[PDB]
Amino acid sequence: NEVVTREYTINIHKRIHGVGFKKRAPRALKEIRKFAMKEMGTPDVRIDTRLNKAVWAKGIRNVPYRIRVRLSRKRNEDEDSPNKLYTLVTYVPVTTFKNLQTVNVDE
Amino acid sequence: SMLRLQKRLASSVLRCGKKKVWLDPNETNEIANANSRQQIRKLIKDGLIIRKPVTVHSRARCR
Amino acid sequence: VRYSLDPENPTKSCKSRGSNLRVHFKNTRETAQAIKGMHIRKATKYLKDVTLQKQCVPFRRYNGGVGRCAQAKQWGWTQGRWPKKSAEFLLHMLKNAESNAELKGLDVDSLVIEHIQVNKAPKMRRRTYRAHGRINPYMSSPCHIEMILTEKE
Amino acid sequence: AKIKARDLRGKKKEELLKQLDDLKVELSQLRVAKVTGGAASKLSKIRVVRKSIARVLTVIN
Amino acid sequence: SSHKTFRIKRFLAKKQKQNRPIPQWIRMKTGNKIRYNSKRRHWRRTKLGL
Amino acid sequence: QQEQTIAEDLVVTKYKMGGDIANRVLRSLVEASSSGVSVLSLCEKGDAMIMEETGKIFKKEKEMKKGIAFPTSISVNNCVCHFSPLKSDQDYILKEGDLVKIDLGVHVDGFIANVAHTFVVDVAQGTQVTGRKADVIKAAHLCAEAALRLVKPGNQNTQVTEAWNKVAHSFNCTPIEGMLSHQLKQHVIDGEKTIIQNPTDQQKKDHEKAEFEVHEVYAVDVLVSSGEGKAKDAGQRTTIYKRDPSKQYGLKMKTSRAFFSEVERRFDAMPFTLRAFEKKARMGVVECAKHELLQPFNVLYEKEGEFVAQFKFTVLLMPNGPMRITSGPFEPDLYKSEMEVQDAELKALLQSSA
Amino acid sequence: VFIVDVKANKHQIKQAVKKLYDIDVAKVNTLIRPDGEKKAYVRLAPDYDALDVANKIGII
RNA sequence: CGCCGCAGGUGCAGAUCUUGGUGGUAGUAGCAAAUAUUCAAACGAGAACUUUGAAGGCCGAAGUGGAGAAGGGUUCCAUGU
Ligand SMILES: [Mg+2]
Ligand SMILES: [Mg+2]
Ligand SMILES: [Mg+2]
Ligand SMILES: [Mg+2]
Ligand SMILES: [Mg+2]
Ligand SMILES: [Mg+2]
Ligand SMILES: [Mg+2]
Ligand SMILES: [Mg+2]
Ligand SMILES: [Mg+2]
Ligand SMILES: [Mg+2]
Ligand SMILES: [Mg+2]
Ligand SMILES: [Mg+2]
Ligand SMILES: [Mg+2]
Repeated sequence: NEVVTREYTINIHKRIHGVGFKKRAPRALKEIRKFAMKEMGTPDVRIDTRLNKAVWAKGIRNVPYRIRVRLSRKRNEDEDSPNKLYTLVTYVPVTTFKNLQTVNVDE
Repeated sequence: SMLRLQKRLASSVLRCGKKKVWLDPNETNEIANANSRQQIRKLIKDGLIIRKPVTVHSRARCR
Repeated sequence: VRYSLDPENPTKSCKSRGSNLRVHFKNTRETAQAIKGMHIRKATKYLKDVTLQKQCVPFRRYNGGVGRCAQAKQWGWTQGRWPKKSAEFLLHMLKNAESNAELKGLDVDSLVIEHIQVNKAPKMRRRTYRAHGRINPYMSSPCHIEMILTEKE
Repeated sequence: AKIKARDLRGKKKEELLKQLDDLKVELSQLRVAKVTGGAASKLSKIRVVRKSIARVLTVIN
Repeated sequence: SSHKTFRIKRFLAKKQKQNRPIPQWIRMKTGNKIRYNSKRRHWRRTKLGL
Repeated sequence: QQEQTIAEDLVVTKYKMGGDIANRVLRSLVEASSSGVSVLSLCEKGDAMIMEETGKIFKKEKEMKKGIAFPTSISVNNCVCHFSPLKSDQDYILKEGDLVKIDLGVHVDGFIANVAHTFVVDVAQGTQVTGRKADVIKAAHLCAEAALRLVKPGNQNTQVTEAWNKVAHSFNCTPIEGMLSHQLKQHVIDGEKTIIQNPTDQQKKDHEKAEFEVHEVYAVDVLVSSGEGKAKDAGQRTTIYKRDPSKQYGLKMKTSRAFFSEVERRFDAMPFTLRAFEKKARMGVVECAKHELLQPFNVLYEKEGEFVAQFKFTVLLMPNGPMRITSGPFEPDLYKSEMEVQDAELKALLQSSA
Repeated sequence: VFIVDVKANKHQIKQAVKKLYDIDVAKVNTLIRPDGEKKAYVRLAPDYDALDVANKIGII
């Protein structure tokens, strides 16, 4: 199917290692978008504003190490665009990241 | 579309700064028609233009 | 108007032209040399890839200081780039030529770029300010472009 | 319809000044019409009334 | 400045009134030879004499 | 999708009602106008009857807006149309032997029946009207018959204009340059589908090409002068305005705002006259029309001493033959011309009644 | 609101308006515009309606 | 324009010559002083840069704030391109 939705956790720390202070949160958002593209195969990725807020919660350089997100591949059947599907990535608040799998979620 | 005039007028009418003027992001077409301070007042009554509260600076730590 | 290199017979050919286009003449000359002789569909795909930085144009004559890239190896060259503005201007001219072919009633699935030429347009004057109270030019280098497509299959 | 200098010279000061006053109120009305849009006929009448005022004043002087 | 004399204000008014483009019907006249107002003055580029 | 067309019998019946009511008002007006009358009185009277009769009709439904679709407009020997003076304006007194042009429209449920007719006032019993004016009215009525016969799905809108030019040249006159007829639908008097009369290059290149369609109303207008066909303005007040529901602007004056609200309440989209208000209306209208909130209908004047005629009537287009709902009282016995139709095709279309 | 001669003072403007419009005025405010023309705001007496006066003048 | 005479402001590679135009350099140097941006949406052919909203920051009242003098002179304000 292609209206799937899954929950992942992203190692922002691993993808952000080595980046200078004033570019860490912007690079974390670029890395989240790249992760969504690699996972769902759709160029059009919409970052949720709540997820952006979560990335920027601790400032520009002290980005959280892990972020639990949910990727929902949806249909772009609302306009004429080259991309038929888009992936909307939202924020999933968790208390701990231990033993957290990639899980298929229901609608 | 472009609401620079409306933000200026609302700041003047509400007697705050443009920092505190909140224009409804969804009623953009309705706000864009307001080319007068009386229309700004009408939008303020209707709640499409809202004066945001002062950013909190607490003196509890000092006390 | 007077093109250079009139076609062998102007029944299976179509023409497109542009004057005083604000693109760099050197970049556009290299891009035009890249797409010269291509089939029209291949040239459109190539120009879109140049815009996406998936294929490069090789800078053969105007290559002073131009960097190296892996995609220049498709050509017999070392220095290549991805002129986005030149690719877009040439894509627009190609679409205009294809519409002209539609108007002339000659089928566009067989069109091949048989002639393409980039000339220097009159320069445009702007100003820059230098160290000791001095003024230097800041010229633009626009270009005329002309192209002739021909059926061959 | 226009006034001429040759048929103004037989008239006296009172009616010459009356003619001048009529032309002046006409010119003021024409200027009002000029600023409120008006029409091409009323815009072209401005020069005619101005020359008539000049003609009457020349005869008086 | 805000404080100005009547003569200065009137001079500025004349320089204001003559800083406008040519009427478009001028170029349709017989033997015109005029294309655009070459005496245009921008406030930031060229400063007035006074 | 929710528009109402002639597919419904109720729509049919109230169109017939609009035609009958416009016809009876015009029939009263043509008799009431005589020598030594005032156009202000005529306009007031034409509105006065229409108001009471539209109020009494459909007394069981008091939710719909019905009444004037086009104000009473009189044009006498020097005006083209859109003429309706206020009380403050100098009135026009009807002399002997004047030909006058009447325009008046009614609306029911937003649907329009709008009719214009030119006739001569104070015609003696047994006399003949003779002159250069005797051909222009007759040519306008021949245009009326031509339009009635030729209005049909499949006949292009560029054919009626050439037929009218042909009959005008056959009568050695010409229509006023640049006049528009329209396709009339619910709550619309200025529809996109336009018919053009005596065009030139600019109006022809700005005009559209279209094919007549089924289940629609037309207001086909013939408006022909006996001189050159050119008109301008003579510095007289514009009295007819219509609210344009497309564009909006924030009115900054209380008088203009109250005037615009009253216009929305009474004449929401239909043309009105400033007589229906005055002191504050004349001030509100300038601010309203500055920002294109009201389309004006300016008074157009021909040359002094010229004669111009007009006919117009809403024709519905049904699949098996169009019908006329508003007709003017024009008789060939009391009105002849010194020249007739010299075109075989024009004879063929005029001799065939609908 | 009128455009007046730049050489006319408030007394002259008041008397001119009174004479050539048959109205009584309360006060005259005066400025000179950036283009050089003098502008006069003539307030009318309470018993005169400036709307009606503007209608008779023809500037509505 | 040729021929017979007449008369010159009569022949250019240079003068760090005069004026005008054009090259290589060269798609090069460079667009690095004052911490910093990001997400979504709207308008739009087109958005790193416009507008709105959300977030993260800065000026930190000797301000990147609010008002004036001198000077400028319409830059002010709407609408449109
Ligand atoms: Mg180099
Ligand atoms: Mg380098
Ligand atoms: Mg510099
Ligand atoms: Mg300097
Ligand atoms: Mg300066
Ligand atoms: Mg003063
Ligand atoms: Mg010499
Ligand atoms: Mg030399
Ligand atoms: Mg030498
Ligand atoms: Mg470089
Ligand atoms: Mg740099
Ligand atoms: Mg700080
Ligand atoms: Mg300050």
